[PDB]
Amino acid sequence: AAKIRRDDEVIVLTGKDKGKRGKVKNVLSSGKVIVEGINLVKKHQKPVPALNQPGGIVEKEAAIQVSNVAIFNAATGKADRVGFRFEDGKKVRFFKSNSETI
Amino acid sequence: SRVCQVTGKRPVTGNNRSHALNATKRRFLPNLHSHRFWVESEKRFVTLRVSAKGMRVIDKKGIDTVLAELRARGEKY
Amino acid sequence: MKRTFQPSVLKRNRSHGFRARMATKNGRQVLARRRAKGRARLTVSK
Amino acid sequence: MIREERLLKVLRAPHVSEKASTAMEKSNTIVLKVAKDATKAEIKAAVQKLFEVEVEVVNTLVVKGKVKRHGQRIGRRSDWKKAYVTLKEGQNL
Amino acid sequence: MKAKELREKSVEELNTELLNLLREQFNLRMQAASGQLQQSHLLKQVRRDVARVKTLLNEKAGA
Amino acid sequence: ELDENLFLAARNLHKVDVRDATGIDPVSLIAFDKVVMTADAVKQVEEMLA
RNA sequence: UAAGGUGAUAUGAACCGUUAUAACCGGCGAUUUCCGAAUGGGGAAACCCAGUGUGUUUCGACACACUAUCAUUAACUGAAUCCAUAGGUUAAUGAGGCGAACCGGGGGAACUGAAACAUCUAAGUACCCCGAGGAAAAGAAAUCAACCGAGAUUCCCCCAGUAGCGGCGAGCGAACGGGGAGCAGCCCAGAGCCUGAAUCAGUGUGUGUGUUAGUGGAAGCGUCUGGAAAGGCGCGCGAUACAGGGUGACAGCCCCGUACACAAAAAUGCACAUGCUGUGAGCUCGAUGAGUAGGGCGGGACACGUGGUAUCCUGUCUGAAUAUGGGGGGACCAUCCUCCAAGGCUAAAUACUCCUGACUGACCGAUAGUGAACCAGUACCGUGAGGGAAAGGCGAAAAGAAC
Repeated sequence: AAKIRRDDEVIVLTGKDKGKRGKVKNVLSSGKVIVEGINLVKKHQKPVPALNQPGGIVEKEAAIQVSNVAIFNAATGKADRVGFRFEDGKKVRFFKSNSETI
Repeated sequence: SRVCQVTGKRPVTGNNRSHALNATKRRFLPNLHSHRFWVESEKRFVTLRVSAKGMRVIDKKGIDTVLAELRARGEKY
Repeated sequence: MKRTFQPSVLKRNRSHGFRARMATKNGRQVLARRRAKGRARLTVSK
Repeated sequence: MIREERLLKVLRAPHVSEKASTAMEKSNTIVLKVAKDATKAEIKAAVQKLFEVEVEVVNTLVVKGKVKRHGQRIGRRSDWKKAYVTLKEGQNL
Repeated sequence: MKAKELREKSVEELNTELLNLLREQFNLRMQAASGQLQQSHLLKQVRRDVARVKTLLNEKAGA
Repeated sequence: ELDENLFLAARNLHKVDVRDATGIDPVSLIAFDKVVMTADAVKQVEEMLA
């Protein structure tokens, strides 16, 4: 079963700035997630064909690896491993850490 | 082809082996002459692939038994 | 000079075209060796 | 009786041509696409049943397929039928 | 449209092509050239369902 | 000794394997440190080496 | 089975949504244009052009079903010729073409080795053609043996570089017998008694055994160094799982993978039980293997160059007996032993790897390893068959061109 997708928030493990709940703006078929309120990239972009404009940059949020981010545990402000399909009843995520959702 | 069908013979390899004893080929070929018959098993006359000293076998087996064997060998008469 | 090779494809098609090879025993083997090499120019000649 | 309506695989989308798209495209002549398999034998009656109008003259051609695009190895247009059709009135849905 | 109808006989389902879809089947040809229909569901609904009656017409010679 | 179930593992712990007295190997007697051969296995091995 | 998706490069309108067939994927079906086996018939490959059968005139031939060929079997039609046959036709059954290797047959070399060359050898090998099963092929004693016994075949280790052949040279090399892997046996040359019993086959179904589409699978943090930790410090947590790929420096605790546990409406390899449908066991009395065997002439193959040449085969000659009979025991004679030819089926140990699944490297790392890790059997060379290149790894991230 696949991890992260787009509905959950992440705590971040990769070499980017940490200490905030990364909100997933979009998910990519390249194995990456785009997270809001975490990091920025400059990008000035190609100028328009006519003719004189002011200076300005795009300043947009960065994509990071979907395999080095871990989801927020909704209990102690940290990240936790979750597990798949609980041992009793309906088909649901195991939520190993405290056995509770959201 | 060089096939006689009645005695089933085929050409065979063979070496010359005559003086001055060279290892050259010579071969051996059997005979085929073909012949017309009355058989009584048919209202018509028939021609069969047969050979010299091979018609001697028809006297052993009986003409209707050779007519049936050449039929089992796919012959056209 | 003339390098033994004229402009005419009718002279090629009648020997090396698909119908000129697929109908002959050895030409239908050229087509099999072409396929066995992986060569895209299977017979051309048109 | 006689024929079924499967004959009516006739005429495709309009295209641009200086012979039509300048002053004639809603009053005399229009340049159309044509399917890879379609009649040239009953085309005068096929339009009379599918579009319910009459055509006086129509010729079909291909000119040439271009091959020089997106190369890499160069991509082709192929031959496909185009027709110079005298429908004299416009049709859009 | 169904693709299987047990003992209901397919000889009466050819009418779906020869009369009931008639004068609307493929009608966007020549009359629309933009691709801008704004009914991207309808263009998917006028596809594949007409093939299920063709899967059912496999047994049409039965009596 | 050799058990009905307990004849395999530890392995992933590194420099370890579980082994019985049948075909006792000389590498197990030098390629490691203080072997856990028992006060009864020393009697079993004497009967396998004669 | 999941919320992003209508393939991708490529976005987006519109719409399906985010449960009820959004999207994707597996079993087993429906299909699969035109050229190609190619198969109505024909051509300058994808084009053109016909026939029989069914239905019909809204009215210059549609639109569905079928038509190539060999043999076998079945049914039409049909001369000289009365019957008959030859000729003219249709259809089902098996084949057809493309493979990789294994496998049965047909034709069949020469460089070479003999420091040359003719016999010998290269070799029934290559090559070209054909056939055919999942294996082929082999087999159920006229076999071997040695006066004692074995009791169908196949392969492996031996027997043995021995017995032996040979310009006696170069080469070539048994057979008996032994160790092992492995081992149900059976039908015809006809027709009775009495039955459908032995032993199978096809498909269905049940059951076992294997492989499946698919789902689950244990633990960690902060601080420090730095661009950033998987490393240091503080020490904890887990392990059938610290193989492998890694990831921003060295990860068991982040991800994928691994050791492990489950699962299949249903398919399919193997083996039994069993219904249906073909098959049909025993005993008795007949029938009992003939242009064959024995033996000449000339050769081939057998280790064996015809020799003391049996054996196996036969162009050619001669040609039986058929149980006071007949083969063999490496010429021949005798005795004795040992078998009963001239008819088929057939276990398993064995061969190979297109293919499926699991998996590995004291092997190579882009002048290597395949010619090819990449729009490479492409570019390119040649009339052509055929021959055939150059080309790999930014960074954590385009953050990559505002003004």
